[PDB]
Amino acid sequence: SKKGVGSTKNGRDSHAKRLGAKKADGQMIRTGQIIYRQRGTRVYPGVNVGLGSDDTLFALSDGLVKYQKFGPKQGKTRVSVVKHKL
Amino acid sequence: AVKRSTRLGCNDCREINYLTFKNVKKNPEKLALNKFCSRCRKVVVHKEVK
Amino acid sequence: MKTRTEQRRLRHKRIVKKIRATNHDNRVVLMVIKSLNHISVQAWDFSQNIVLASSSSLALKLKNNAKLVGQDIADKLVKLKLTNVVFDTGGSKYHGRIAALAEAARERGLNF
Amino acid sequence: MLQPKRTKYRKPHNVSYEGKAKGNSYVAFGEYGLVATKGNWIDARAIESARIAISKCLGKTGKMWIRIFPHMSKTKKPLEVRMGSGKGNPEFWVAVVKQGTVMFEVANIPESQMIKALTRAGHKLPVTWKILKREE
Amino acid sequence: NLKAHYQKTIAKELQKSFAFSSIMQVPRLEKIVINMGVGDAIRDSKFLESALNELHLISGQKPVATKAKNAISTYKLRAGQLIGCKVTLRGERMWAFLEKLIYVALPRVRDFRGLSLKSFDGRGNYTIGIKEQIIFPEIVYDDIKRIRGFDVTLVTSTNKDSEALALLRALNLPL
Amino acid sequence: FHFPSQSVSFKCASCSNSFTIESTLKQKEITIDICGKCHPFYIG
RNA sequence: UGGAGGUAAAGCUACUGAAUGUAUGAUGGCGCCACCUAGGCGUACUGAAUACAAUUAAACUCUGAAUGCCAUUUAUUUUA
RNA sequence: CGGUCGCCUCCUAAAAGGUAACGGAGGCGUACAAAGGUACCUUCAGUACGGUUGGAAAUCGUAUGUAGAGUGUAAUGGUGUAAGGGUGCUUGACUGUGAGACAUACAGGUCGAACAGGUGAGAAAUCAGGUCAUAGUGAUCCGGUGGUCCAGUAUGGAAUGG
RNA sequence: UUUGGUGCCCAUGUCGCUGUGGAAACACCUGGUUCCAUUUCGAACCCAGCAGUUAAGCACAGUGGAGCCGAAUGUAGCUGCAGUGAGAAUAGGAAAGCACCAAGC
RNA sequence: GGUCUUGUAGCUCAGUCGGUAGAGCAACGGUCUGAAGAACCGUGUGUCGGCAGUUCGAUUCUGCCCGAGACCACCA
Ligand SMILES: [Mg+2]
Ligand SMILES: [Mg+2]
Ligand SMILES: [Mg+2]
Ligand SMILES: [Mg+2]
Ligand SMILES: [Mg+2]
Ligand SMILES: [Mg+2]
Ligand SMILES: [Mg+2]
Ligand SMILES: [Zn+2]
Repeated sequence: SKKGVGSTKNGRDSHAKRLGAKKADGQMIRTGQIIYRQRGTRVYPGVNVGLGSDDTLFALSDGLVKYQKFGPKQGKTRVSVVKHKL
Repeated sequence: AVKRSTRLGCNDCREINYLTFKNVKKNPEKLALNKFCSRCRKVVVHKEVK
Repeated sequence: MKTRTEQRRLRHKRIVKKIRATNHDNRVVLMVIKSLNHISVQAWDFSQNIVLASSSSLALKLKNNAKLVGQDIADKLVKLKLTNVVFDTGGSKYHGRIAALAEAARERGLNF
Repeated sequence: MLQPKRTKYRKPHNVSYEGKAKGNSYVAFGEYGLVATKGNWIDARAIESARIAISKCLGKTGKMWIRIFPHMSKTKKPLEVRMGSGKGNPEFWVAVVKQGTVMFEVANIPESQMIKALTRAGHKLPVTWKILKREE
Repeated sequence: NLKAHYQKTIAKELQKSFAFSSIMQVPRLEKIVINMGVGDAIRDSKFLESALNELHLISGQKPVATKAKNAISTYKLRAGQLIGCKVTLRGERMWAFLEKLIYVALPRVRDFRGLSLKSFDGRGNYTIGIKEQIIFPEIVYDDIKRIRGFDVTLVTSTNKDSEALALLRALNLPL
Repeated sequence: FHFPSQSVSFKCASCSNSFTIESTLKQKEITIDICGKCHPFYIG
């Protein structure tokens, strides 16, 4: 004997934007390529790297990429591009 | 939807170059801006155009 | 709340953060510092964390109005063939003694 | 009946109970406690039954301490219904018990009285209990 | 002016009174602030204009109108609707106002028997509750629609209250 | 840039003294009834 | 070899909720007087906040792996 | 039958990304001539004490207070010298572009160095191609309007199109 | 080496408590007449001056009171039953450190 | 068993998406009257079903619970 059901009311969700880490350490990158995609500055910009309107990190010059910690209790993070020894 | 948009127009060449947004209900004063007008090739005072 | 000098230190921290964040080039900064007695200046070069040249009212001068600290440091910088700097108001305001110093520096070939 | 007064969410997920007794591992207040030897979900009704049993067989001489508490809720789809179409309503609270947690403990009364009271209480709980004395 | 007598006698006599051996370890009075708290202007009692007028007349220091730092649902005050009034005065105006008050206004009060029993905050500061505006000579019979008082403060250059008592007593303040 | 207050003088009615530092000088050399050194707290 | 990460776990005076015992207990329930309007005594009890000891959590985190992932070097192999 | 049909936030999602259910929880179809750009100046909420109106809680003053405050807005992340608060000037809430990347079946979506023109703030450095970030959206087809260094069925026009 | 200034770091860099000193400097400090400034005001900013100052800031010594840091051992999780290695607690550490410039040394 | 609707003064019914509770009679007082009705004058009462949120003060805007009311439910 079937009965009455319904009113789930909770069947919605949004598309998952692929924020994360697009470039790990030791990678060759050319200016314009984006290192880190995030929402809010979970990773601060170091030297020779830029911060877009969407808070997308992107390099300003060609070289290796380095991550590094800082902050009150070693919790904050900078990502920076180190030049070649040219 | 709500038709909150509006168009800006030059007062020398009378083109409708720009488009912007404006809430008529709160500020009814017609916009008086001065942006770069391509045809005039300088900065020209723009007024709202219906 | 502060001691009339802690605010100056905080302001200088603000401004040095600004230059260290905005200076794409390696232009040597020109940090002027203001004391109630007199004034002194050093040329700090970043990306190296050293001082290239410095000057002060302690070059046998009295209290300050004595813009010679502009000309002498300009001489040192032009000898080091830099002659293009970003100015820094320390924690003070660009006015009075600081303005006179900056004009003296600019008039003798500095690029700012 | 032990029960949280109010909560944030009404339909939480089930909480596993197969571990080695994170927290509540050792006796802390009395000289004799009850320790489980097989983790299982024990609801508030069994808790109240054990509590009233210990209270009735204790007397006006000592104290009894309860350690666990039914924080987690639990759902039960009503009778005679196909599955799907949402999640069932909450019916009964339940205290998660991992194997090796002191949960009941009494004091200030003869030793054989702790033994008999804890054995009386242990037969109401599904878990296989075990008597434990407080360390020195 | 009061400063005349102040660094004529009071500074050095307090210096010798307490074991300081430092001329300016003596307390110095830093500032007085003025407040009246015009709450009857929920939206319009008088637009506060008249009260601003007497607070301007009492001292050339231009009164400043304060903004509501929060919002209260009990009243018709919600994040703004500027209320109150503050006047901070220092320098020679400070001493002028101090003598004018202590030698004209409080003796003109209904019964100025005494004060200063416990009104210290506990960190070398004191506040006087003024009952009415008409108490002061720098005001006419005509005034705001209602008769409001003032809230003044006396902040010292120190925190322990012993020399606060010493300084206030030494300038002939009623206790 | 404000009301031009000046060194307005006072006139004590009982203490036979005067005060003149700065005040609203529209009525310079004004009279005061309750003298400064007349209140019971001040004197008495 | 370097790095990102916040899961397993663990902890809750490290925050948000829930919550155990003890100590001081704001508050209130009760009775109580005297007060017609301010308060006092204990408060079978409800119990703020603090302290000590013990807890719980997919949508709690002061913390926190291994595996996995990304990149790179060496060595080997295949023309994918 | 009932409920749902697109987009955004978290959890399920097993520490890169991705991952379904008529799974658990919420919002959106915006707002702002300033809540933008810029120079300068400034930094919490609560609590304690003091102070007439005025009270538990208005304003004010002094300490304490690592954030429990704020950020137009649901959720998350971030943010105590900021991205929070105020002041002066202002429209870069520009034109023409765009190497290079992100995600991708396609259509579409996002970030963006750098160049030229001409501006605004600032002494200058520098900054400004909307807002702390993520939702605030609709393909063609058809027709309507403005401009038009285009065509005009033999030619000059015009209708009509691009 | 001392002092002053600044930069990089980020509490083992804090918040306190008791003392010591200012030669040069550093600060208070003296006034608003000038540039400039206050939703108001020489408070702050900015001027031009050093009469006094060890008071405070500042620096140097001691202080483990709070906060921060935290071994080794064992244990929880893993990952093919050995390695793997936490968290919590604990001994304990801890009164910042690194550099350049300027005067006296 | 589900999806909606409603709960307001003593009663029966109204209340700009936010700053707001309104009628008639019921109850009280006086007048008329031998007294009672009827009638005339004044009156009086209101915290919006109970618990939770957004809120610039939520009866008003949303959620849960309680109560009742409605068109409907074993294959068809
Ligand atoms: Mg776990
Ligand atoms: Mg904004
Ligand atoms: Mg902005
Ligand atoms: Mg926005
Ligand atoms: Mg033809
Ligand atoms: Mg033709
Ligand atoms: Mg055409
Ligand atoms: Zn034009």
